[PDB]
Amino acid sequence: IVGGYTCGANTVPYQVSLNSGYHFCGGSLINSQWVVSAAHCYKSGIQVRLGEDNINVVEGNEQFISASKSIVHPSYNSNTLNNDIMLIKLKSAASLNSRVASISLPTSCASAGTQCLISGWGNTKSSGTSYPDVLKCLKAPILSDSSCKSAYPGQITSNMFCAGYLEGGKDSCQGDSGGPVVCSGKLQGIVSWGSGCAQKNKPGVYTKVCNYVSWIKQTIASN
Ligand SMILES: Cc1ncc(CO)c(CO)c1O
Ligand SMILES: [Ca+2]
Ligand SMILES: [Cl-]
Ligand SMILES: [Cl-]
Repeated sequence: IVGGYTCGANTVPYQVSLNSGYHFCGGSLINSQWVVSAAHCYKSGIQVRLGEDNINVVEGNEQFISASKSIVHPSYNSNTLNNDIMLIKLKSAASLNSRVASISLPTSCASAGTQCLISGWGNTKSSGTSYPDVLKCLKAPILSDSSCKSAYPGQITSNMFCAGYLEGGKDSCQGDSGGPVVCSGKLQGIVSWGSGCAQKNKPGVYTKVCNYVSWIKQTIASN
């Protein structure tokens, strides 16, 4: 997160770190056995780390659980990042608590104007590179579909929304990928992509989770 704040230990109990020897992506716990992330975060031998603040220190609220199964969306296009969503089953259920907790799925899509919390261990600088150990937060509004398409011509499908500030300065960034965009207690977004970080007229692009609920529910019901 660029130009955000330190969330605070466990203040976002649904944030997970995807770990393959190292944090490489964010994720969101949606029940005791499943995480939602970005498809472009797919790789094998993932361990899900829940209850994390400092990802480089064991501080006492962690649960480390290996992924048993990953499922990229059937229609994921790695080239356009269309349908950038993925579900990961945990090898055992997480012990759900105040600091480790699922975030609800949307019943409807959110609108332009809605305030949302984006979070992740990604790079904190818009130029140059600095990775935080503790989780970083950003409050950002969903931007209109027309301004999103205008910022990114020929790239914004119906499965993406922009969130952030057109002035720049505040955005998600490298390492936030697959992480939560939570709006009014509901997971509305997954950190998908952007042109750099916090650049003017170049806000973050998010997977529109409301388009995927049916698939998420149907999938978790049979796996
Ligand atoms: C803005 C932005 N830029 C680049 C990346 C690379 O994944 C991400 C997520 O990893 C991101 O959110
Ligand atoms: Ca830790
Ligand atoms: Cl519009
Ligand atoms: Cl267009």
